[PDB]
This record gives sequence, C-alpha cells and structure tokens, in this order.
Amino acid sequence: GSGVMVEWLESRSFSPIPFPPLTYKNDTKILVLALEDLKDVYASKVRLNASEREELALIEEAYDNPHDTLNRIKKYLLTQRVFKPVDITPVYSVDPLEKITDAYLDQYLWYEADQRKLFPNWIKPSDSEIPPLLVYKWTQGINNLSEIWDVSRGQSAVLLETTLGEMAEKIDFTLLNRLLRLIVDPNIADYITAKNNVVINFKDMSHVNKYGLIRGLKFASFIFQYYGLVIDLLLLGQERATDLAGPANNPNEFMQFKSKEVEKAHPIRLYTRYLDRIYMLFHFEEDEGEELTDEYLAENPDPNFENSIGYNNRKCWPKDSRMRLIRQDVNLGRAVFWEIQSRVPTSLTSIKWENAFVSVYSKNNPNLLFSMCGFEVRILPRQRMEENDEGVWDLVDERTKQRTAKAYLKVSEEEIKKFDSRIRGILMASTTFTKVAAKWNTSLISLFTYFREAIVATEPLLDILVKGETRIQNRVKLGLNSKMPTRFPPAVFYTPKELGGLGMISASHILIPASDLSWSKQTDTGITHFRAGMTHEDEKLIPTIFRYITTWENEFLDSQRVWAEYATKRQEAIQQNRRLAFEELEGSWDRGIPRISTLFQRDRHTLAYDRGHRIRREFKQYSLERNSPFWWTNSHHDGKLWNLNAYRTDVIQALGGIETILEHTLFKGTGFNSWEGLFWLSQIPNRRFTLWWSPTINRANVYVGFLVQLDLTGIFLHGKIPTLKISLIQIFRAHLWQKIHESIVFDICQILDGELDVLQIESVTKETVHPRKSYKMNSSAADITMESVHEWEVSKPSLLHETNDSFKGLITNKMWFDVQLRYGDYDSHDISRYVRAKFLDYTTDNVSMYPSPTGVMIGIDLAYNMYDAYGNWFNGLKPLIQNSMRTIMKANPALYVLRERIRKGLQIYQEPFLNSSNYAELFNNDIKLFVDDTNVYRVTVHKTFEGNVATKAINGCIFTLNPKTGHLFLKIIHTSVWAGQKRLSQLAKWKTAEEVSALVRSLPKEEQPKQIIVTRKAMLDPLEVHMLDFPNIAIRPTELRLPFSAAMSIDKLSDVVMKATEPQMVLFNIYDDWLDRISSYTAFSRLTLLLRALKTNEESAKMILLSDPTITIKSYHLWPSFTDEQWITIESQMRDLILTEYGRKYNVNISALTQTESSKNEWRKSAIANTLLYLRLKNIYVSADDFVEEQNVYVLPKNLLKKFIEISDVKIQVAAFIYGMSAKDHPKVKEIKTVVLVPQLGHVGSVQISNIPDIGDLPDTEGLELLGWIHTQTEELKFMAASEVATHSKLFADKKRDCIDISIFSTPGSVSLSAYNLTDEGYQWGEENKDIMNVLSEGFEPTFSTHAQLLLSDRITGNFIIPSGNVWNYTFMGTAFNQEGDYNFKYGIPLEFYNEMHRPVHFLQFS
Amino acid sequence: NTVPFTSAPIEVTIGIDQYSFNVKENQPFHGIKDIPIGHVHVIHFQHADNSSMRYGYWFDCRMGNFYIQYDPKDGLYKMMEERDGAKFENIRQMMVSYPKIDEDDTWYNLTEFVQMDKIRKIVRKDENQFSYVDSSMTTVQENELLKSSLEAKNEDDPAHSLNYTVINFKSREAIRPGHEMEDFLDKSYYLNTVMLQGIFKNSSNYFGELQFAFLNAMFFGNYGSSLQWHAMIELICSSATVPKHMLDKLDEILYYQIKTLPEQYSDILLNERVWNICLYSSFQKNSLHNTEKIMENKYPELLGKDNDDALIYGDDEDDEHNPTIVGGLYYQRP
Repeated sequence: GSGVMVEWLESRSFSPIPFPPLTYKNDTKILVLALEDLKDVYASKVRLNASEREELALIEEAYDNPHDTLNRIKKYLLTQRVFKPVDITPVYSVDPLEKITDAYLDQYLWYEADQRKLFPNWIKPSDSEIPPLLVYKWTQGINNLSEIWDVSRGQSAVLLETTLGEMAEKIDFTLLNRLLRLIVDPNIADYITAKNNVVINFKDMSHVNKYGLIRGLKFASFIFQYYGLVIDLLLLGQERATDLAGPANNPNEFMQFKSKEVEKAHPIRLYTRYLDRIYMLFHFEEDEGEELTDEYLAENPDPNFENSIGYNNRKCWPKDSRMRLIRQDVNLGRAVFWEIQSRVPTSLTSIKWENAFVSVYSKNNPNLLFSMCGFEVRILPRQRMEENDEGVWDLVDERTKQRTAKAYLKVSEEEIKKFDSRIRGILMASTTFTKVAAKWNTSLISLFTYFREAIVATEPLLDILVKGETRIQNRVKLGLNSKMPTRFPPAVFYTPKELGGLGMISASHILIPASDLSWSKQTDTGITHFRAGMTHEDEKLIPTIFRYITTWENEFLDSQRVWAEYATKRQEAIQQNRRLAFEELEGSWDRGIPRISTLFQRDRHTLAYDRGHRIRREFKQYSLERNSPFWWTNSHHDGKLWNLNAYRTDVIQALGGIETILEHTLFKGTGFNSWEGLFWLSQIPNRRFTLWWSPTINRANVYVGFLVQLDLTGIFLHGKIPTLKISLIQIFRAHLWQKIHESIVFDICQILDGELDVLQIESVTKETVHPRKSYKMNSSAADITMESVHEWEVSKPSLLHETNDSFKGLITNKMWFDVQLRYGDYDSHDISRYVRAKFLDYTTDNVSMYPSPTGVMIGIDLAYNMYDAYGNWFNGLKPLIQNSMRTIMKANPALYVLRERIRKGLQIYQEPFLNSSNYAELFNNDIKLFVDDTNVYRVTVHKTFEGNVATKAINGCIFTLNPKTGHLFLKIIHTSVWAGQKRLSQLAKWKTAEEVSALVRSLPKEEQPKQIIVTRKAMLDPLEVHMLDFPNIAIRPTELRLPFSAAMSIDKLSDVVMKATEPQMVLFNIYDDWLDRISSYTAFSRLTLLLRALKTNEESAKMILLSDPTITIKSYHLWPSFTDEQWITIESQMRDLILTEYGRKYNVNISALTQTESSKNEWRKSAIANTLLYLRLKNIYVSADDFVEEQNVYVLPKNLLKKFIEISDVKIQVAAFIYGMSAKDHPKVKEIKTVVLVPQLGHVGSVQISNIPDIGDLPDTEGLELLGWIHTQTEELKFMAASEVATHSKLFADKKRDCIDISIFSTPGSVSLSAYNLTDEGYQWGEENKDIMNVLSEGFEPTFSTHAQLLLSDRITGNFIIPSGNVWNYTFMGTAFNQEGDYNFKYGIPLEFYNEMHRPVHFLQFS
Repeated sequence: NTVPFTSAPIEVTIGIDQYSFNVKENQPFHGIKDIPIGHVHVIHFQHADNSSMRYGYWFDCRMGNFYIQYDPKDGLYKMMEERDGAKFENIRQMMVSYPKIDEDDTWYNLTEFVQMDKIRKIVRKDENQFSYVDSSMTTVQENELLKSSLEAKNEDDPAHSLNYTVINFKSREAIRPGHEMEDFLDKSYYLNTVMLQGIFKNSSNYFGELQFAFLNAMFFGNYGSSLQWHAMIELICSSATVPKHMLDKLDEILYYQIKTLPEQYSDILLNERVWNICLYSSFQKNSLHNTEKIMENKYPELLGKDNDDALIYGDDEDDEHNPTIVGGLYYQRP
C-alpha cells in the first residue's frame, strides 16, 4: 500500500492537484455547484423548521457573497486544522459553514482529478452511466471477450465477486495523508485528514474519531475511491492494471484493450469495482487452471472432497441453472479466491470467503453468474443452449453482429426484501387515504423505474406486489367501515387525484366490473343512458405499470442509435459550416441516455464542471437522513428517464372516461353540468373523499346488513361509514329535505294558477301534509289537487318525455300531483324507473290515499340532480310540466341551497364563476362590467449579476369594460399614488376596488351594473368590501383567462397612460363602431381574439394590423377601419398567429378542432417591422460574469443602444464603431461616448463594414479612443461567430487588437448584449480566412473569443457620428458601395435602416 | 348532585361531559349521581340504531333537579325538571357515580367561561332551565343570510336555531365606511369596539360563547358551531390590537380544546384555512405558544408539517401578489 500508488502515479505521470489559486478560473462555478447541492434538500419543503431555515439562510448568504466566501474558504483549507464536532444519527450532520468549504472541496477535487484522469476506467460508479447501464455494459463486455464461451479445449471462465470488508472503517490517517500528498497540495491533504479527526457525538457519549473515514463529509467519496484504487492495484498488480487502464496518453475505455493479444495475455480479462464490491473475470486454459488449483490444494488439502460445502451459490435460480458444484470447478473457484485474497493486507480491508461468490463457466458449467447493483444476472451462451423469455438481454457479438448469448435478470433477494419492508412500513405507520396511496405509488415507481424487465422474471416479487396492493386497498376499506365490503368499485382507488380518486398505480390483475360502467345524462329533451351491454368492446382491466416503462434494453439500444444519429447530424451541419439546430433533433428529444434534450438545457455549460456527480448523489445517504429514492439518476445530467402520463390517460379511459367516473361521485349533486377540473403534493381529507365517492361506497352492493334511514331525510345509510352521516346531516341541516319538497310544490302551484284558463282548470289546491311526508319512502299522498272546469280526457300513464300519448284513456275532473324526492346511489338512481314503479305501487296502495284515479307523480333525485314524471296526461299538460320542471330545476332556491351545501362539503368552494357554460349571458340585458387590475401596479426591473432586484413603478391603469357596449372606463393610476406607500401589490388591489366603487357611485341607478366580473381572484374581497353599499351588485370571479392585460399593447392606450401626469379617467369605445355592423357577442369575440394575439406575440400581431398603410385608424378609434371582408381575413390571421406561436412553443403541428383561450424586394414589409424594434428594448439581457477588477469595464450609454436598435433591421446585420475614453482617475472604466455609423453592406449572418473612420477633423475627437465595434445579429451565440472574427481581424489585427466586439442578439421580445475580446490566435485565423459569411468554418474555435465586461448606464449619454452624405446602408446601392472607401464624416442623427435615404421611394395616392 | 333516568327503553350511547358509555335496551341504568356541582354539564345521546342524530341537553345542577325520560312518541330521551322537590328526593347502585376529576381538570378548563345563563340566550327556550342541542340546528346568522339572499311563512321553532353572535368579516358592522382596507386587514376595531365593548362587554363572555361553540361542534358535529368557533378565533388572531390577558387565556383555552378533540372528529371540526392563517400569517401568529405546539404535534398534515413525495406525472399562470413586470435590464450569464 502506497508503494503501489507511487509506482502507479509515476507510471501515469500524474500531475498533483494544486491548491486552488486566488484567480482560479472555475472557482465561481465550483462554488455554485456546491451550494446548489447544499440547498437541494430544501427544494422539497414548504414550512421550514428552525435549523432547516437557519441553515438555508447561511447558504444563501454564502451565495449572495461569492468572493468573500471563496476567500474565507481557501483561508480555512490553507490554515484550519481543528473543527466543530460532528453529530450522527449512520448519518452525519456537519456544521453548516464547514459543509460549504467541504462541498466546495468535494467539487474542486472531483473536477481536477477528472481532468487529470486520476481514476482509471474500471472504478464505479462513474458519471458515464446509471447503474442499470453499468450492468448492461458489463454483461456485453464479458460476451465480447475473445473466444470467451469456447470450451473446446477445456477452458474455464471465472467471475469472482466479493466485498472489500471495512475499507472505510480502517483507514489510517497517517497513511491517508501520505497517500493524499501524492495527488494533492499538502495543505489540502492536511485539511482532509484533520477534518476526519474530529469529535463525534452520539447519544450522550462523544468520542474523538481516531481512524476510519467519516462517510458523511462531502468529499468522503473522493477519499473512498482513491483508497479503493490502492486496493485495486494490489489486486491487479501494476502490469495488468496498466493493460486495463491503457497508456495515460491514450487510455482505454472501460473493458476495452489496445489489442486482442494484450486482452489474452493475462488470466484477468476484466475488472470492476463498484465502491467496495469488486468483480474479477478470469480466463484459464485447462493447464493454467489445474496448475493454479494444485498450488492451492497443496496449502489447503481437501482429501474427503468437502470443498463443495460452504461454496456460495445463487439460490434465486433454478437448480439446473445455478452453478454446478463439480469438484474441478469448485476447486478452481476456491483457488482463484485464495490467490486473490493473498494480495491485500488485512490492514487495508477484510476479504472473506464467506462474503464471496465465485461463478465458474466450463465444459461442465454452461451458466456464468453474478449480482450487480441489485440485479441477479445469469449469462447463457447460445452454443450451450441445450444445457426463457422474461427479463432477458440479447448479448450481441460486435464482430459478427450475431446474438451469441442471453443474459437473464432477476431482482436480488435483498432488494425484494427492501421493497417488502417499505410496503409493510406504509401499512404500519402513525393517515389520509391519499397519503397512503401516494406512498404506495412512490415505492412502486421507485421499484419499477429502476429494475424494469427484471421484475417480470422475479416471481416472489410479483407475489409481494399483488399482496401489497391488496393490503393498501384493505387499509382504505377498513378506514371506511368496520364491516368490510362485499365488493368494492375500483374507480375509488385508481381514479386520478384531479378527479378526486386516490390515483393508485396498479401492478395487479383488476377487473372493472361491467356494472360499474353505467352512466346517464339529463338533457332538456330527456334522459340518455349508457351501459356496457350496449357496446361490443373488450372487458376492462385496470392498466398496470408493467407496460408503461420502456425496458432497459430498448432504452439502451435506442440510446446507441439516437446518439450515433446526433453525431452524424452534427458532422453534417459542420460540413455545411452550420451549427446543429434543436429543431433538427425534435423527435429524438426524449430519447437517449443521457436524453438528447440535455444538449439544449440552459445550465449545460456549468453542469460541465460538475464531476463525481454520481457517487456524490449516492453518498448523500451518509449526510442526509431523508433522500430521493431516485439516488441513481440525476435529471440535470441524465434528463427524465420515464414518463407515466399515458398511464393516467389509460386508467381514466379504462374506467369509462370522465363521464363514467363521475357517475360514481356526488358531482351531479353539485348541479354543475360539465367537468372543468377544480377541487384545489396536497392531500384530500378522508371526510371529503368519503363524501365525494359516497354514491358508490354507500350502497347495498358494497355494504349490507345495516340499512337505516337518516332522520329528517330520505337518505339511506348502508353501514356506519366514518364521517359520512355527519357530512350528510350537515348538508340537509334545518329540515332542508322537507323544505325542498314544500318549495318545489309551491313553485308548481304558482305555475298552475297561471294556466287556469288555458287548460280549463277550476281550482288548484295545495294539500297540507304530515310533517315527514316528503321523506316517507314507502307511502305518499297528493301534494296538489286540481279541479276541472268541465272535464278532462286523459291518457293512460306515460313518462314526462315520451312523445306519443293517446288521450282516450279516461275522463276525469280531478287531477293530483305528488312530488317525490329521492336520494339515489350508484346502484339505483334511475329516476324514470323509480317514478313509474312508485306511481304504480302507490296508486294501487291501500295506504296511500290519493283523491282520484288520475294524476302525475313527479320525481327528483337530490343526489344526482335528475328528474322525471309518470302518470295521466290531458292535452297541454305534458309540455307545461316539461317546461316547468326544466325551470324549477335551474331556479328553485331550495335546490340552490342544497347544491351550495354539497359544494361546500366537497370543498369545491360564492357568486357563480363566469364560464364558457354561462358565457353567453354577458350579452343579455343585465348590465355588467369586467374589471382587470393586472396593469394597475406595473414596474420595470433592474437585476444585477449578484441577484439584487430593484423595481421601479410606472404609470398603470384600471381596465373596466362593458362587454355589451364596448365602453371602456380607463382609470389611469399615476405613480404618485404609490409615493411613500408600502406593501404596494396589496395596496394596488384596494386602490382598484376603491376606484371601481367610486365609478359605480358616479353612474345613475339607470346604468349601474348588476354584476362586476373580476379577471383576477384577489380582487374579490377588496371589491366586495368596497361595494357594501351596493348589496344587489354581485361580484363574480372567472376561471376564463381573459386577455385584457394586453390592453397596454394598444398604442393609443399605452400612450395616454404613459403621458398622464396626475390621476385621470379616460373613456374609450374598445369596439370602435363595430356594433353598427355586428352583434355585441361578435364584437367581443373579435376583441378577445385581437388581445390574445397581442398577448401571444405582440410583434406579429401588430404586423398584421399594420400591413396595409392605406387602412388607417380614425382619430377617435383604437383599431383600423377594415371592411367586413378584411376583418374576416385579419381574424383568420390572428387565429393562425396564436396557434403558430402555440405550436412554436409546444411543438404541435395540426390537430383537432377544439378551440381555446413584384414578389421580390418586399423591404416594405421589413420597414414596417422595423418600427416595432423599439419594443425589444423592454427586455435587455447583458452577458456578465464575476467582476474581475483587473480587467476593463466597458460602459454603453442607454441612449445610444436605444437609438442603435431603432435604426437597425429585423433580419439584416447592422454595425457601427464605438469610441470613448477611460473615466477620470479610473483607467479600467472605459466609457462609450460616440457611435460612428459607417457605410456598410449588411447580410443575415454577417456585415461588410467599411474601414475605421477617419474622424480627426471633427471637434472633441481629441481624446477619443477607438474601443471597437457593435453590431446586431439574429443568432444567439456564446462566442464570436466565424464571420465576426473574420470581420474583427480585418478591422483591427494591424491597428488595435484590444478592440472589443459588442454583439447584440435582437429577437422579438428582447435584446441580448455580449462583449468579447479576440485572441491573437483569433486574429491569426481571421487573417487566413477573409470574407467568412457563416457561423462556422474550417479552423474556427469558440475559444478565439473571450468575455469582455459590459455595463449599461443611463447616467451618461452618447452621440452619433455619421457619413457626411447621411447614407450608411448600401443594401440598395451595392455597386455604389466600396468597402475600401475613404469616406468623410460629421456629427448627427443616424437614419433608420429603411429611411427614404436608404431605399426605393414608395408611390402614394396624391392624397 | 344527581340526574336520574326513569328507564332506558332503547339502546343508546350516553355521554356526560367528556365521558361516554353504552346502555342496552332496558338495562337497569338509573342515571348519574355525585356530579360535580361547580360547572355546567352536558348529557348527550346517539341511538345505537344509526338512524338518529347526536342530541343533548346542557344543564346546571344548581338551577334545579333534573332527570331524563324516554319519550316513545317523539322517540328520544328528554331532560325534565322535577318541580316537586319531595317527589324527586324519593326518586340503588345502578345509579352510577360521576368520576373523580382527572389530573388535568379537563372539563373545567373546557367550560371555565361557560355559563348556563349565557347558554340560555343562545339556545332560546324559556320554559326550561336546561338547553337542547343537536347536529342539525342552524344558526340565527345562517337563517338571516338565507332570507337576505332571498306564501306559507309558518315559522321554524326559534329554539332550533343557535343564536350565536353574528360575526361577518365582510359586513358594514365590521368595516367602517372610509376604513375599508384598514378594517379588513386589521380587525381590531371589529374585535374591540364592536364585539368586546359593544356586544360581549368583556372577555369572559367572549370566551364563554367560544367555548360553547367548540363543545357543540365536538359533541354534535354541528356545522354552525364549528364555524362560530373558528370565526371567534380568527377575529382575535386577525387583530393587531388585543388585550394581553385575552391572548394568554386564548392560548390555554385552545390548547385544552385541541387536547380533548378526539382524532376521529378532527376532519370534520378543524378548518385548514383558519388554522394555517392564525398560526403562520395573522397578527397573532407568534402569540399562541402552547396551541401551536400541540397542533403541530397532533395535526402536522393539516399545517403542511408532514416533512416529500415524488411528482408522478411529467404549466404556470401569472401571479397576483407581485407587480406586473413590464420590462427589465438583466445582468447574467448568456
């Protein structure tokens, strides 16, 4: 030990890791990685505990002050050797401040060591691969060993697997320091060894840690693997280790050799170590094997042939398939281990026969066995097939491209037990049904997303899954009722949470019974039913997770494919001097490991410096008490490796769709017609869950033997279901059942009294009934009796909606009505069947006294909000009762109460929300105002590289609109309203509320709204409070996302807002005069379309409105005077724009019609577009990195940037020179004072600028340094493009090399400024490569350009120099342009790209 | 003192104060004696035949001699007062003795401020000195709001309405004209001037109604009572200006209420929104030391203190409590 490391490290020429320099290039990035990792733990949690918060606040400080922290940290590494004590619980809590230097050291070391190739290819875990992929690679690699499966000549392969016992625990600090000094600066070494040598507190005892690595330190992973390498070297020896690693100037990939002869030259073909688990694959010819065995049997004779006893084997496999204990193979196994064990001092680690498995492949042993990262693996070569379809890998010979072997997989016994204990733990806890479901789900997903196809081959695990799922169900059932149910609807378990179910994920065979697939809907015209018997489709099972996770094999084969494809696409793009666009990969984005998507994440250039990230994630087990079950993949590096959305979709569909699912719940009871998706890591309380599903849980098919009727109602209770009785009592409180009945009967009486004449009614009598009659569920009496003027001819009995009556049934002069109420359950809520049966039962009753043989039973199901009626009709009566029930069911105030209390009990949540459903009422005669407060409190933001955010308020407005008339009351909110005030975002709402109620006050009763609809929910309380004097004005929320915020994209509105100097009310018609030609409804749809477009893509939408400059906006209008025919086009264009931009964001092409909410030289187009460029100035991003005071800082005045962008072009690069001078007493601070617009010929990806302008004649030009140039571009790059380099060099190589390039990425929405220096290599290449027009070219290097430091400031202002002729844009005067020209210049105002000086004149109409 | 039962015709779970026991059809149960004379008490009923609601009678043994009698006509156990003193004194070991007072003195702590004469103004039934409550009774406030929101008027029995003090945070009573925002965000005026000084006169009477609400909520699962209890808590917590002794006394009062609350009713009783607001964001978020501790202990899930489950299925809409960002200048890596 250490001798081996010395020989190895010198053999590798290893370059020790220095102490981190004061100006360490990466120190910044290394620090953020370290702190992000430190915060991570708090990403999950909402309410912090004290120390959780106190810790977090520490890290944020560290982050908020980088370079301070760096200097603290390097100080402690340099000098600190005593430390705080460490608490343990084994998990270690290390003083928060120490952890910073420690996590910082962790990252620095892994980065530098990775750069220096310290850890050879065999050491795992590797950032290279997730663990299942290691196991796959390792099995393929075995298969691809030259001749490996040949047993022609009595060859043998041997796979030794064992654990390096107590490796961490016996680390000796003096040895460790010596070892470290071989690889790191001695001060880092001393830090590290000292940091292990600290007091550990447990229970009440503390004790100084004298030896043993403390696995909880954040750099422990590094130590542990370095130490492991010492042991690898003993096991392997220098020569074979050298064969394996390859030459340090050309290292081998894992398992790869330089030639076939080196592969075969030593019996050790392959080696790998996963932390403290070693794997060694030997190959022997028959002679070498026997040789080795005899040597072994000499030391350790086995006369009686006992060596098979205590010979570890793999029990998870069938007897024929595990290793056969043939004496020769058993002695070889023991001999291989004996040899291996002898190579390592027991002071380093304990290697014991008892913790080893040695699998021998031979002529007598056709299977090779190992266990790795939770997987049991068994390799069977085709040739040995004689000697089978689940959890199998096809092992392909790479040379022949033929399948040569199968690898069989199972989940290891240990991992089966761990999963079993997780489930038993869930059941055995201290909980909400949903929480128990969510724990089940987490465990299931954690199991499936890791073990994948291995699971289906592991029958004991399949059994545990099924038993576990049943027990989860059983726990929910027992919570629902002592008694335990006859059968139970799977909808309640497997329906997703959004629909109020537990959202369990299944692993079991679950029938969805046909009887659970019925649903119904009440329409205006009648009641429609669905049942399973009506269709001839498949019998429904609950989908199971099995089929929703792609096998590892398919992931890995597809990853090979899409990464080869990527390489090829990248090559091809480079061949055309292009960078690969992400759109070309669209379609492999969610493929690959890593996912192809990772190539285009924003944080990518930084993640590049995060090394050791795999082992770091795994070691978190030692320093955090609760960690992700997904310890083996990291989504920043790996992307997302599963997606279970199709599962949710498929379960809903299997359960019969939304319609079917909701028929099992109290949804129809709420009185909502349509699902929209609105209950609320949040749980459903058991009370609520119980209520929601009550119609399917509280029914005789689920519980029997305990049927009672709830006092004061007609509700039946089928057992003591916890919480349900009280929920229901509360819903029907204060005799609501009886009151509903009375109220409905009263309504019918009223309606009848309005039809005395039309129907020859003499009198209508409202009977008086026993107090409990409405809920006597087994007899009845008439509620209304009705006298004929003369006589009625009536039908025999028929249902309310049956259409074809014959009035030849009976003569009568007395008709009764009996209003029946019922509270249906899932089994029985067919109101048509119910009223027919009750009618026919009760009218042939000898206990129900009806007062004549002719009448009508009306029925209302209060749980399902459905109704029907059955009995005798005379002409005119059926349509009256039809219409009456239609109106009663909508309007009855007692039914209203019922539905609100149901909604309350369900915590659905109140005036009715505005909705697609009731949308149309906006345009009735009820006066209504929308209020949108979105633009009331508006700010501009300044954020510096630190994270400091200053906002400043600008003028805002209240948007109050009459959607019927188009009248817009625009209350301007001047910034003075905010002066000296605090809590402005809250004040804003109250100020809005105040201003609206004042507006309402100012209108005469005539015009005062009946309703005010607020676009945003936080306006509800303030406006209700401010509208207490107007109790009859309803304040309504809306779920609709109305696009009124985009009102400030309408110039004439912006303009009056931004110009106002005090408070002001401005009145507009936002419909202009559209209502002369169209409806309110149509005007509003048009308005909404227009504002949606402006919101979705201001520039494109304003382009559309601005196309024809002949079509203008009247002085008293907001919009252009289009024709009807033109509005049709315009509208269609905005429909497209929205959905273009929607497909341009979500990647969709074209889909289902559900809705939502001459040729050449068209410079004219781009000239209109250019007038919109100023909008992009609203978001200005400046490329920035950690201030280095050693370097210059370049200051661009705001006003010059403003003007530059205004004069630039949407497609064509525009360029100018920048001049300035260092401030007074500040050499490093270079202020830009002048931009020189120069004759130029622009292009999409480049610009021909004329040469450095001679300006010595103009005044003030004494002093002015040439600083470089500034240009627009339409590609976003992190470096100077090949064409920029070519241009920069040409300008500056021979004249002033310190000239910078300010590049401006101009795009709809924003400008992004980057400043660069160009290296001398940069300049060299530029000389060689003139007039380059592309982003790339042969020889080009991003590293040609380096970051320059750029500031914007509005404290200083600049001016312009222009060509004396005023012209600079020579697009349309190409031939006249000469780039080697010697032009003259004057101070002045640069014309815009398509000014008239720059382009062809446009013929107008002699007004 | 003693409450005899004439008999026990039907099977019923009987409660007295925080105690409970089952009685069987025609069990020889002859009532309860040695009842601690200091307090108000409640004797309550749920019939073994799950068809009944919870119902009960609040009384004070000092105010008379009271006994229970089944009424087969109405089908419930009824409290009555024995007018004839000697007649009662006539009306052995099946008369069970009320238990020895626990170490907590639980009932007193739940009823410290509760007074029979206050009960009797909330539950209005003049002829009786005891008070009948059940699960279904609405509040005068709810009854008022209904008609407000809104031939045969024929009354409801006023004795079946709980006449709790009307508390409505969005009412003219709560919000002085010209002080809309002030009074809505800080309810100190409504608490101190309108309630404490106007209606209740003192903190004892406030606490009495609060304690009575709670206990009706707990024993009867009465909706209006759980509401009233929460509203009276929220009114204090939402006030920046509260008498110091009220805050100290409230902490203890709530502590005992939450201590005695049976787990199996907590779902129904506790209001997640109110408890989160009061404890973590209100003016009095720091003031309820002992209540915060016991709540965080018994009911962390309710308070988001369950310290982490995997996003299964893999959106955002813009935020009302920030300014609308028109634009900015942003220094950052590319």
